[PDB]
Amino acid sequence: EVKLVESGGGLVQPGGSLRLACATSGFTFTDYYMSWVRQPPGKALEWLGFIRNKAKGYTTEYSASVKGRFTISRDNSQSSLYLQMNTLRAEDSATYYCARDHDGYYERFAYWGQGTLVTVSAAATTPPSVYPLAPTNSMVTLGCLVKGYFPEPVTVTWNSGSLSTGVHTFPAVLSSDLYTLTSSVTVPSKTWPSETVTCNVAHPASSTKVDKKIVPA
Amino acid sequence: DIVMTQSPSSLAVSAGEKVTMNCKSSQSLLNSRTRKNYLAWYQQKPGQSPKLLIYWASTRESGVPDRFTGSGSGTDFALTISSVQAEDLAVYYCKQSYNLRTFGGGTKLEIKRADAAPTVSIFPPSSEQLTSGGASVVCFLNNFYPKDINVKWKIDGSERANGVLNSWTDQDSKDSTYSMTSTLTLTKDEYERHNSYTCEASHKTSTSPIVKSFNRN
Ligand SMILES: C=CCO[C@@]1(C(=O)O)O[C@H]([C@H](O)CO)[C@H](O)[C@H](O)[C@@H]1O
Ligand SMILES: [Zn+2]
Repeated sequence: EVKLVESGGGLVQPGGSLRLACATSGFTFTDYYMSWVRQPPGKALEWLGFIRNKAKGYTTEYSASVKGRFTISRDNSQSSLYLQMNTLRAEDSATYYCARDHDGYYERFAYWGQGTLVTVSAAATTPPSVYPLAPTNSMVTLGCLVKGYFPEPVTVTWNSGSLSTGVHTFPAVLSSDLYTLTSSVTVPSKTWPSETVTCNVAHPASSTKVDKKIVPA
Repeated sequence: DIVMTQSPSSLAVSAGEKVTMNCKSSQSLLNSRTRKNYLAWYQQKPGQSPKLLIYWASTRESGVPDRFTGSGSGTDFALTISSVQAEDLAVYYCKQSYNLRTFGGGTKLEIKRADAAPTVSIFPPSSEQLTSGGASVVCFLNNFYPKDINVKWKIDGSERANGVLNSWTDQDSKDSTYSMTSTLTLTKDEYERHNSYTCEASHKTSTSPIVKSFNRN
């Protein structure tokens, strides 16, 4: 089955460079153009360039906004695609997507990867502190406070994914160069605290993995 | 060079209602050889990657519900949704591929639903945060409509408005509600100078605020 996976994202200082990778699988790589697209948070998609397939001899095209500053290349032995990024500025901060492009027939980006987030900031990587939010009704609501990390993103799960419904993860807010966000989970008052509830938080920037059990006050 | 404007920037519609969003090109995207328009539509749900909906203006991609119809030609194109479902919450992008690739700025589609009151939960600082010298007080206002909502923090009956950060979720894809988080941050010391902590929720669903309180007790 078709897969596309971006990697390499994270914090880079302004003026800095960074290369992203895009691993693929489940389709015949050399037959396809491959595209990179970005998206500043809360903003529009932007196509940046492609590298054509084997029929057209793997040539590259670029959007005027990155032409000369960004470089695309593929490794056909590995079914892998790259974006070399130079001389980064704040407006380069964005989620980056690889996408399967033209194949000769169809005009469609049939598949996209999950994207990887790039932050261009002089600010320093900071690991999050994770705090339990513990409190009557028939439903009860718990949370984890993920405070003071940088850069984005973090992930939050509840009981290693097995608690998926009734979960609200709130968008992080920025302050003094530290992000802060929370996640709430609603469960039957029947079940808590008779049954453990734990949030699992990750901050890849800092290789941080935190488990925090919500224990009654 | 190819410029894509999309219209409107945003709108809200009730479930079942019909929806039309438009896509202008600065030039024709009709390829006379293939007699097709090189224009695609992508759906991008909150937190998700862009997914292909329509290519060659009119062609619906497999899996895609028939309620989604792509229309138009030349420089004017339209994505119609004939009977909108809650799941349809997303930003929709048009993109030309007649001359490289260019995305439009997007149409953000929100869902209208009946007014619903917020469930409100308040949470005192964890002892972990406290021993480290900080005090975040957190309040969840979950699953309400509409989005517009005012929070008041009151300490010993007096409104404090500094140290307060608020965060709204994207609209929920199932029940079409919104949730909001509000965190008031203090030093442990300041936290210890006061007795009563109150999250006051003011929503048009009731003339009376929802009031959740705890005592540093
Ligand atoms: C002979 C194929 C050319 O394909 C490309 C290409 O590779 O350059 O050019 C096409 C134009 O319609 C040609 O006039 C399409 O934009 C296509 O997606 C692709 O960008
Ligand atoms: Zn060329």
